[PDB]
Amino acid sequence: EYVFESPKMKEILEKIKKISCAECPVLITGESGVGKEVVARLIHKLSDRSKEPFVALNVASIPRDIFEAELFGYEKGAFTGAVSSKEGFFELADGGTLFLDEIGELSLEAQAKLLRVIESGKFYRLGGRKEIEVNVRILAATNRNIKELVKEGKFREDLYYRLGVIEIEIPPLRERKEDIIPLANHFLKKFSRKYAKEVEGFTKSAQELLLSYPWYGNVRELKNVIERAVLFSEGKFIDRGELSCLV
Amino acid sequence: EYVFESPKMKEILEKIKKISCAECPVLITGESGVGKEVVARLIHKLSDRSKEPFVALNVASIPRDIFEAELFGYEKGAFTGAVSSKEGFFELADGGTLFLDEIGELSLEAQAKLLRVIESGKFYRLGGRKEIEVNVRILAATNRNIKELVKEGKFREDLYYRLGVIEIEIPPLRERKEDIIPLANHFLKKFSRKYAKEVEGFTKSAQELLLSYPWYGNVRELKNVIERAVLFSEGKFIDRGELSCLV
Amino acid sequence: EYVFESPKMKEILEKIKKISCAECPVLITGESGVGKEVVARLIHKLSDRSKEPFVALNVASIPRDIFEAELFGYEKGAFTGAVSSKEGFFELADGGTLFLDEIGELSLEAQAKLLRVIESGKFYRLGGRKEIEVNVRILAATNRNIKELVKEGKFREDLYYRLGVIEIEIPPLRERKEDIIPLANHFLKKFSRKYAKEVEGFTKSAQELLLSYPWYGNVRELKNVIERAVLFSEGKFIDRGELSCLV
Amino acid sequence: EYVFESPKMKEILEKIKKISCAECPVLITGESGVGKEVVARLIHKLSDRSKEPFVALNVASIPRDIFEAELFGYEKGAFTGAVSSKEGFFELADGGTLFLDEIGELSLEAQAKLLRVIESGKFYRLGGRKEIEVNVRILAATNRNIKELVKEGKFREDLYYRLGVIEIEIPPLRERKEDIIPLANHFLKKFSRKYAKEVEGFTKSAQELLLSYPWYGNVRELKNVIERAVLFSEGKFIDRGELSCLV
Amino acid sequence: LLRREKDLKEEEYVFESPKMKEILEKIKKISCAECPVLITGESGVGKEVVARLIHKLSDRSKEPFVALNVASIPRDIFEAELFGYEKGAFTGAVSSKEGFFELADGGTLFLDEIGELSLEAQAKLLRVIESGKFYRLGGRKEIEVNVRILAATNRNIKELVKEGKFREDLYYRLGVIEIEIPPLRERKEDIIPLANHFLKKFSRKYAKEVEGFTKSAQELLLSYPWYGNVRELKNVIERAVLFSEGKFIDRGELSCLV
Amino acid sequence: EYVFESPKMKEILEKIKKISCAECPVLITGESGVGKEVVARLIHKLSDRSKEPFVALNVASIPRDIFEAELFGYEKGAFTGAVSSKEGFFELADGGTLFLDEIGELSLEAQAKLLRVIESGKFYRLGGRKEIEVNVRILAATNRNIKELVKEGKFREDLYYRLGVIEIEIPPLRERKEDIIPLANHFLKKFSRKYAKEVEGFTKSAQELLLSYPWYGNVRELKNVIERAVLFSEGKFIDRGELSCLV
Ligand SMILES: Nc1ncnc2c1ncn2[C@@H]1O[C@H](COP(=O)(O)OP(=O)(O)O)[C@@H](O)[C@H]1O
Ligand SMILES: [Mg+2]
Ligand SMILES: [Mg+2]
Ligand SMILES: [Mg+2]
Ligand SMILES: [Mg+2]
Ligand SMILES: [Mg+2]
Ligand SMILES: [Mg+2]
Repeated sequence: EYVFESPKMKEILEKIKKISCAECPVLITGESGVGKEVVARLIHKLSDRSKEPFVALNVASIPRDIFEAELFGYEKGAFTGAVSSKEGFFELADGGTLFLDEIGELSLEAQAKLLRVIESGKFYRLGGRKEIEVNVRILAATNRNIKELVKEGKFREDLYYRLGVIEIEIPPLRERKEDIIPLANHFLKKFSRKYAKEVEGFTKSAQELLLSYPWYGNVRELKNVIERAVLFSEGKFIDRGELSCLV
Repeated sequence: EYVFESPKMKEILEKIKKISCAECPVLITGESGVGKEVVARLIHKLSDRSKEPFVALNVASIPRDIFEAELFGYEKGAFTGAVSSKEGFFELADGGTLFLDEIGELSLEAQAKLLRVIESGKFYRLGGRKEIEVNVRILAATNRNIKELVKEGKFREDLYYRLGVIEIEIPPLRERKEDIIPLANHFLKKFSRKYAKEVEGFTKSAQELLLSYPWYGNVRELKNVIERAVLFSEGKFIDRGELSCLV
Repeated sequence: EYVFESPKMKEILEKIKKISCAECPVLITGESGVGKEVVARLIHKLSDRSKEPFVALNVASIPRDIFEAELFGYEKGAFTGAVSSKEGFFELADGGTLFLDEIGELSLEAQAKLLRVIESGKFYRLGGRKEIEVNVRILAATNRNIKELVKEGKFREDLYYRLGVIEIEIPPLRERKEDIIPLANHFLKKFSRKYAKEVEGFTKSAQELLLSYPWYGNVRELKNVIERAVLFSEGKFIDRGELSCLV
Repeated sequence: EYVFESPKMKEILEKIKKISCAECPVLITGESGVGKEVVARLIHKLSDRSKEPFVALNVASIPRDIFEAELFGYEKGAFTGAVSSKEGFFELADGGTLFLDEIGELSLEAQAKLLRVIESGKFYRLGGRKEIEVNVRILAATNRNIKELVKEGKFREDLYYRLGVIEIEIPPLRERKEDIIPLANHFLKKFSRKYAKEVEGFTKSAQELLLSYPWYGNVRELKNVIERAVLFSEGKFIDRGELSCLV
Repeated sequence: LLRREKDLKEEEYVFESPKMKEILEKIKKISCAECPVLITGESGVGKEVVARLIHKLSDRSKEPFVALNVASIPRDIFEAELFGYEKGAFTGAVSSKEGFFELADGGTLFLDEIGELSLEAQAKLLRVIESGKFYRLGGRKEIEVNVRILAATNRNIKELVKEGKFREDLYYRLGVIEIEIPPLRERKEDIIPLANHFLKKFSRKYAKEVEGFTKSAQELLLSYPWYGNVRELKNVIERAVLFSEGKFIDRGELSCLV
Repeated sequence: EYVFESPKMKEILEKIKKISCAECPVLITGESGVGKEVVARLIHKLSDRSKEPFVALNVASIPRDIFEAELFGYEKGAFTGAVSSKEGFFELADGGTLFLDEIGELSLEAQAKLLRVIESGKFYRLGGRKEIEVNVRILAATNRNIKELVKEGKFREDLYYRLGVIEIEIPPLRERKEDIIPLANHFLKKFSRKYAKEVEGFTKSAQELLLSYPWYGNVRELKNVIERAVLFSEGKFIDRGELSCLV
């Protein structure tokens, strides 16, 4: 029910469908709020692994101190914790796909811990003495410029080229004008339902404006703008005037 | 109890009643001491959740070390934490409202931690392997210009669009002259009673001064000036002369 | 046992007596050694709260790391913190008065933490989920000019309006000529007693020069100068010569 | 075993004996190696506390992170302060004398922490709820020009007036010619004893040179020069030639 | 065979120079001395060797010799690893721990690359160097230890003092005895004996047939103003032996090295 | 299985064969991605220690805070953190060979710490009082010309003399014409195998681009472009079109 229109955005859809079967690293890039999360969620859904669990993690929100332990896991006892052994996030995602959003904001110290893990697909639980092997597809996302961080010495060069084997860029909305209106309508359906309103669609006078506003917040800002409009709506349609106070 | 007399403020008064039913995040701006907290607490009382918990947080007062742990919560066995597991502030506010005050003073590193939590209402407990989802309405406030801070790279662009579903600016007092006297009189009533004094109201010449002093501290300054005035009053009324030493 | 002889100090002394019933924060300013500390104790003794605890604190002296914990207090578990629950200085002063000297030396980042505590008198213990409310009258003092610093952006504007309910400035010593001699005798009386000397009073020639001194160190400097002078005293009276080497 | 043959140092010696009874802080200044430590160590021996504790401290050797803790002391709790409670240096010096060497090397921010402690002799232990009071004589030393530092804003004026009750200036060695030879013989005595040598005294020509030698390092340099000579000595006396080589 | 290993006779060492011969004698005089020593010179001149030697000829030769790169100590634990620390006062460890100073008690302490220290860091050592006294971190008992200090730097230290880049008061604590090591280019006599010594060592390890140098080669070595000094030589000789074929080395083999 | 064709690449292999017995540090120079690690990795395989461990490390990438700890290792405690004892990379490489990558990108300050370690192979564990001694062969790499860099004061002169015994450069690619083609095919074999593809070899049209030289990223770019090309391959042979699409 989602929207893929325009020559630019439709082209990406083909790329994704072909790599659905692949076991190899993925690097997703673009501004935040362009729909990168949907794509990340989509690759898993379209893959040979569609029925398995999808584990969402906000990286960098993990403290550096428990990062390795909280991720890879630990056994019973073994450096003053609990009594019983506890699974790590990788083993829970074993056979599945793990999505790390905003990887580019990760600390230099933490990257090194997962670094050796990337190539071997093997690791040691903290305090565990038996090497474990798991099968996990890695997905990554960031709203920032990764190319820059490497040049600034803020990002390891070797990690970029390992994850950046395949790189998929999402362009902003201002470079996809054809996609604007169909999306706006999709949100109307959702918001009209939520707040139980009588709204149907937008007047043409309103529609012309969206194209001239170069949308710095992309999809994420739009979704918010519509939600505002539906709430203050009176009739079933929204005029340019109701947007004017919004802009 | 609460005072709104003004063109500017009455417009806002209407705005709140419509989102009383709304489930989405709110971002309040204005100088500090214009009543941002009153607005935040009021939305809750006027909403359908008015009977549920309301959690007030300074968020600048939170220590960096426990920031992650004290917020989301943890399961027993996170690097020798306690014995027992403890819920987080998000879980405590479930069904209720969570207010993050003076958010604009937060460091970029910390802002990012909150990213996945706001929109999805989902997160992971520390040491927990089970994804938790809770229902909490989020309000935020700051006394600085956040739109400018983003442009200066001092505040995350992606976080702004998550909280900024609704944006409400509070105008200063000098742009609300009609609010001055009602506010001034209301504060006097409580203080005269509290400190058991004989004071009732203001002389005409005194009232004229309040209108001419362009109030840089806004409403918060007013309350104090009356409190200063009430304590030193002799007769039942306050003249312009008694204010002269205060201004 | 305290000395107030002067037009300047007697006027202020009256103000203190009038606010004895008031429950609100006070801001003391002045050069170092002018008695800013004395007033803070005096307000307490003359107020209705005079019989309850008076807590003296160098706020600048609080290390940043435990700054939050030592102030608000904490529950048992805090990253292997203690065993037992412990109250903070705000809770310790409940029903009493809390005196923060050198408020002006705090970093902008740290000041932000104190905001909700000052006005609401409310906070959350560390690891505690129940909002606590305390009753504390706040007294503050600083050797800096706050009105200037705010304009220089070196001090939070919003915090000033929270603490600044009552503002007391106080003049240096050179602008109080009447206090010099009465004070000098008290210290001489004190030190002659302490150090068992034969000294009684001052020669006429000595006294005239002393009054014409700029006194950058104010009363504290006097106390030191008398202590220095008494030790080297020979006769029962002190001449201009023993003081002359200091000026 | 200490040497004072100079007119200036003899006057100071008298000055010291008169102030032996005082309980108040002393500030010693001068070039390094002029004997600032012997005087400080001596005053204790001549005071009423000569049998009481003498605490020697390099305030510069205290690391920034525990500066607060190592000084005031701490209770089991607080930091993750492990298990045992520990006294602070101030509690250690109660009834005794506290010697702070190289006070002049403190960072302006750090100076402020000890401020209330110096004058009041009062503080709170870390995690402690009972105010502790001690009676401590404070001694301080610096190799820097302190009068200058205040004027440049590099040293707080407020601390100076707390510490600066008694100020003792030690002149360099080049301004005490009378002290040179008596000192030299004493140093000759010790090293001749330690290294079991045959040396007795100086040639007439050599002694003259020492007097014309602008000692920049003062006594500390002399001691070293003597130590070199005793080691390399052959006969019972040292000629100008043995010194000519140095340097 | 590899790098003796039972070291009967010997690692030995070469001193044939007038300057170095004079310095060797000076050392013999301080064998009884308990006082700090300051060694200066270009890099690779044997400053470490002298330091190890002063220890060997002293009365403390049988007691501990603590070798330390001070520059390598982290700023954060610098105070702690040095003076030592008690059970608390950090979030450090559990148990109390001795410092390197307390470890060298009765012995000799060698501080290498002292000249690279930051002014903030130098000030901390003051009471410890001259008085030999300090307080352990979190400790309330004043500790007193007996330690002879040796120091080294590859820079000009008097210069640093005059430039305000090195604390003056500290200089007079360490600088009781000061030893300036001249470079090799000012010791011409040491050149040939050294090269021969290195050649023999490497010939054994890497089993080659080389014995000595041609007359033409020796001339070049003398005209090479050795900016890396002996350390450069040791490397240069080691380089030649591996690539050596016959028993002698000509000037041609050196040209690619210089 | 490594590819050496060009005369430059073939001659160097012979040089190594002679020094296989040598135990001394090595200095490798050339552009990034020229095979410095492979040359280095081969040397180990050819050495007397070839059967012992080989430790690869990027030095410039280590964070300053843990730089010392991860390198020398540490005993339990002696740090704020670190429950567990840790071997260092030096001790981990004991009896083996240690490869330091991108030394030329290392901070000047960090270089000074390594001095005694390189030549003497001795150090003290962090918090350990027992001296550690190891037998380790040194390998070094840089993307810059070091002899020049020292003269610019960007690299310590004394450290160079430790690593710079033998200096061997490598041409990037452009002076090796013969190595280009054999390499590309070698990867096709692995990548066709790894991802189970139908690919066999390259068409003549593909090769024409390969002969169009300008590889600014040298060999490192090649491996990635081929890895990229194989995934996007359609037929059993690859035309210029999938390669043309990148650069
Ligand atoms: N047969 C080969 N195929 C691909 N790459 C090779 C081959 N032989 C050597 N290399 C190159 O060896 C290099 C090893 O990395 P290196 O260039 O030493 O690191 P840096 O780029 O940091 O100098 C790789 O970049 C790789 O391209
Ligand atoms: Mg995202
Ligand atoms: Mg607020
Ligand atoms: Mg004060
Ligand atoms: Mg001193
Ligand atoms: Mg050296
Ligand atoms: Mg490399």
